[PDB]
Amino acid sequence: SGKRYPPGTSLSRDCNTCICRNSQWICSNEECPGECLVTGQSHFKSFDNRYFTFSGICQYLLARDCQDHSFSIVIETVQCADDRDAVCTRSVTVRLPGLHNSLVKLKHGAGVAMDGQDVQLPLLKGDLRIQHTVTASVRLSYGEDLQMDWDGRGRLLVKLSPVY
Amino acid sequence: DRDAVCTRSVTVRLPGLHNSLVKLKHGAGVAMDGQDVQLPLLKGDLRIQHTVTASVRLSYGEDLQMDWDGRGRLLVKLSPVY
Amino acid sequence: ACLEGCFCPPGLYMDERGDCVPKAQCPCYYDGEIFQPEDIFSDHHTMCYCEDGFMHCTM
Repeated sequence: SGKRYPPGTSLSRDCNTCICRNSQWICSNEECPGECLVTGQSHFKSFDNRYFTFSGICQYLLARDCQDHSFSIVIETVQCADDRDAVCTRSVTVRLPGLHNSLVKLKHGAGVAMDGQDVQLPLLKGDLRIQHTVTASVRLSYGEDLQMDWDGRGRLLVKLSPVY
Repeated sequence: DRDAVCTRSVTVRLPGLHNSLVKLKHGAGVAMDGQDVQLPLLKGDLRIQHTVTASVRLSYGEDLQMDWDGRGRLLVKLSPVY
Repeated sequence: ACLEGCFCPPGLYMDERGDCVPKAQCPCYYDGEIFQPEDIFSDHHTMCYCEDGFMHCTM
């Protein structure tokens, strides 16, 4: 990045580590977790660090396990101001076939609803934990291979580990 | 003391709806079948909502009321149909 | 009835977060969903918005 380092040093990217030997950083190739992101109006980010935009108004899929069916997430988009080029996120739905085949719903506040029933946070069921983070943002956590973030005013995140 | 026996929690049961099991807890909280619940809770018949935002009030039908069991001041209201 | 407790003056209405507020920033609770005081809002076929506490839907 335009600065020098002596040999034998080991700087660490978020993903993995790299070490200087004979003017050649050696590096590992071990996978590291991805992050799909929704924010702003309609600005997406793929797991592969792509950016793009799609201002559609319907219930779209966002992610899904596709060789088995451990989960499936569904965004719901609406126009969100007077302009036509302003399509923010209202609510996202989550689905776990591994537990009752239930149906979680993050709502436009900091609220959540399991099968129509509003719920106080925290919600320790067997696997999934749902709790506030700063007392202004929800955080789902199914297992150890899944996280989420608030869909109140539309800043949905995910965290998928390399098992997927 | 031994002569001090306050109320902790009361349980309610409605065979007319799922044969469910409501539970008023030592706070102002409620739990249907183990699941904590945000107030209000408009199901078909029974309504549960805060009253002063410091006391729960169940209302099944029009022939039944309740009051807070947090620190133990349970009430009821039964109409003459019973 | 005419109950007893902690209220605040008539110009102020109760917010979820312990304070009470005028009806300018009093949100809407449409379909459970807590919309902020200014949230223009529509599918393809309906048209809806939250003005001052009430949820003004049309078609």
